[PDB]
Amino acid sequence: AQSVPYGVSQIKAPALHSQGYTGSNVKVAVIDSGIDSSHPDLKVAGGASFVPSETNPFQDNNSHGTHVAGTVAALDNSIGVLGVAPSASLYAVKVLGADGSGQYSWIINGIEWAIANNMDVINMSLGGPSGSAALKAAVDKAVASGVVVVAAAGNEGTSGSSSTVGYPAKYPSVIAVGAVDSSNQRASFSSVGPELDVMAPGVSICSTLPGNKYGAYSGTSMASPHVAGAAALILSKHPNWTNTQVRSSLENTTTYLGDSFYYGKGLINVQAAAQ
Ligand SMILES: [Ca+2]
Ligand SMILES: [Ca+2]
Repeated sequence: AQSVPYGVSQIKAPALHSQGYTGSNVKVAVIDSGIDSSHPDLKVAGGASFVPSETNPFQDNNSHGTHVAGTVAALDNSIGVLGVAPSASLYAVKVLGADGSGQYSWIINGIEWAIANNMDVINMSLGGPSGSAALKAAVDKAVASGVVVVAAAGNEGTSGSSSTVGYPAKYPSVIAVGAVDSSNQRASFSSVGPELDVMAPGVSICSTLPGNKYGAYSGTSMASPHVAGAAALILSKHPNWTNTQVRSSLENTTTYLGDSFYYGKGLINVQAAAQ
């Protein structure tokens, strides 16, 4: 009784899955509130915690990190859900606490950890209204090192004529991901701005929750892991590809939805991006 969430089908991942491309050996770091490693539908390979109060990265006191991890790599088996890249080595980088909040030094420390342990893909379903020199330096350093960095655009909606995309998604080096529903329409809470790159399903997204549960969440945080998992599926087919050609492939083969200020280049199509 394994259910494939609409989001995985929408981005066309199951087409790569049937060819033998499931993201094997690609290392994906889920910089978030930790991942519940005791979940029978998740296989966490490693990680580290930078939350001074929550030293176990494999204990998710919020539920956010486990949900995001499931969209990325919920195992292909007989139970629960199926991720975008079922065979990726999942890394729990806990930078957010039980309350869902985290300080920048902790997040930046986690980004540094991912660079030094050679994460092929960094996923940041988090953000804030302000950036620092150090947050820009960490994300640019990861990209200069060959890491594909993906982050949620934010859940700020519209604000007149300006950008509501948060950081680190706002930085030119990070792929900013917005949210669409099942019918390909922008979700009202999705952040907008010239920084938006791609869209992925982020409305009523079913994924793994701590304590052998499954539940649906809505937000750009749920959109981001579809792209991070799509980058892993593309790297499993094309391991020689640099982070730049992966991002270039993902942005240039999207399905066009309205204006770029609201939809970026459009909905990702991992089947077309993987060639
Ligand atoms: Ca499963
Ligand atoms: Ca960006």
